[PDB]
Amino acid sequence: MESVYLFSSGTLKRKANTICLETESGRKYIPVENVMDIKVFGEVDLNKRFLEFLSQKRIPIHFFNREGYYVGTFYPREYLNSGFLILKQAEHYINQEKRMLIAREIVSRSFQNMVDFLKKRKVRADSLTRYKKKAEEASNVSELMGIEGNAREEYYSMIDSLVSDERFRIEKRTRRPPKNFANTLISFGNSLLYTTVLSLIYQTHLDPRIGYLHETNFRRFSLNLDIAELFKPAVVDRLFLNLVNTRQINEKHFDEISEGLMLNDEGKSLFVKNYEQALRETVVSMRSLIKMELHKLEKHLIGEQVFGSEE
Amino acid sequence: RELYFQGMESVYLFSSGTLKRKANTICLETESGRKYIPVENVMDIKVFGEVDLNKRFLEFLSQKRIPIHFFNREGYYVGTFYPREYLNSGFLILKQAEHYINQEKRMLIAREIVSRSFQNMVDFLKKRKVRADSLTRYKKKAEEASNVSELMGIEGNAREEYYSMIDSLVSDERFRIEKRTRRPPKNFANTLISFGNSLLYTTVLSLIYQTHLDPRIGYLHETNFRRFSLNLDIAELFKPAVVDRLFLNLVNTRQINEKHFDEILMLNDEGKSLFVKNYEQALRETVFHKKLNRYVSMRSLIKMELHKLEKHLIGEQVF
Repeated sequence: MESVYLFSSGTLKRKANTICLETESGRKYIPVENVMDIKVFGEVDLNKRFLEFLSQKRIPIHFFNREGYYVGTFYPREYLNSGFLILKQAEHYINQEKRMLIAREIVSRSFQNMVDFLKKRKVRADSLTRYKKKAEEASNVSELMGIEGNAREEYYSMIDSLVSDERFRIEKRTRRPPKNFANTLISFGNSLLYTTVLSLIYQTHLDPRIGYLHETNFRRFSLNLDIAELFKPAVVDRLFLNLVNTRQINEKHFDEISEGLMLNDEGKSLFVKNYEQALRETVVSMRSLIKMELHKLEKHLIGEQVFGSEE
Repeated sequence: RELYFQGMESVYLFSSGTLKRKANTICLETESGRKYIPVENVMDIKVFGEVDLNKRFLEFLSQKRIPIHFFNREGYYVGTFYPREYLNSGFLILKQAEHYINQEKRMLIAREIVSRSFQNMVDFLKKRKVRADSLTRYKKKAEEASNVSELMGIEGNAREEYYSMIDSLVSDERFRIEKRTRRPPKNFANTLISFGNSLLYTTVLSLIYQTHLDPRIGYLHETNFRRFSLNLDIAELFKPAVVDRLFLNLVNTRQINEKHFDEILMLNDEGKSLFVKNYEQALRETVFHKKLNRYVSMRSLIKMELHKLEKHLIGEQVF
């Protein structure tokens, strides 16, 4: 299935069966047949009937503001409903041991994906081992989240080595507004990935509001944040290195506005193009891989294909 | 001022118009007036009308961490706009799993369903001058059951006995229920009861989506690979007052009769429309509730029962 990006401003409405964007120039027609989700970077007006249409065609829509920051998602009514699996997803959260199992699995796979990302490029990863060891010794999920963060930070280091352009380095991790080039790209890519995983969760019986590594408070989607940790090297990080090495993205692609950096229309479309094609890549697609690990979680929640060992 | 409400607020918008951001507050622009909605105490917005909005308005709600839920004409839930981060939604899914996997807590909730279902059955029969005493044995069995599976069985059997008593109110025997089981016989009455029940199930479901409850976890019914359970549980309470009252009234006044059915056995489109309109009329019909000492619509009664479960789940006013 395909992911639709709208950078142009206009009005969203269903035409017959299709989505139409009416701009101040002309009409853009996008067919819904193959569409899994929509990402809106432009300024758009829409009505509820348009949302009802998206809901019936099972297409979520993600909204980004002009600075390129993710504001939120319209999540359609779930068409995949399973009492048992939802029950299992929740009892696996409220059970402290079961929750720890899943969370540790998430972290463990994140670390290995980081480590082979680095080894694939013939970079010595030899650190992160202390973070891996600190991860096994942890007694609770919260400490695990902090360890995962410090490991990612250290791994972002060992990345920058292999970026020539100095000033195009991560330095240290910046939010909320990215304070330089690298983080702007990394934050944007991560965002695209969060929404991607989110759209994919919608294609399963899982509820995106219950995560494991990231605590479930009901202030946000969690599960998509958890799963995204696995795929950050393969999608975002390879994209970042590939993009900055070929100099396809340059200083012309950032705007000094906003007390920090934004990614412009400019690099947004370029980023989106490369990012997307990164999702079609195959041994099965990257996007199918994300769905597969979601499936693997579901198999786990109901007792098939356990993580770790039977105790 | 008389009453006071403690917590944040759910804004229900039934009016059509345009949703817009002006001040640090938002407004609905219809023709004629502007309806101003202060956001300060609002945790979420539920839109039943036909509304226009843009991304700038969504950016505002996102900044205020206020999600907005969308519902269609009939009030069925289409979807929600969730901000990146939003105010605590009070979503009860974890509390629900917790009272399901604990057999004592599950029993307590299921026993509540059965208890009320039985009393509603008895009241319906006594209002119509029919003997309800046969049902007493099932009430006692329900009380002595220590397993939920046993409890669903007892409730079903009670229902079937109840249905046999309902048949004494039916003049035309072509329209008698005879026996209704888990696989109902093919005849006029069971075609109606099945149809009415399905409508009720959908009604309870859409109302649950307007709450903090998740419909996929039930209590009296096993939570299994079935799509929705909780709606089935709650519907057990309202089957007499909505479905059964409607069934009797329609077949005895011949509003529904043999001209409304086809063998390929199903209710034809005219028979469906007549039933649906009357059904939708039933949900608006008001009955006396002595506990509040007022009259409420049946839709409110269902709403209230859902809120009762909500309060039970969080420990406030446990059953």
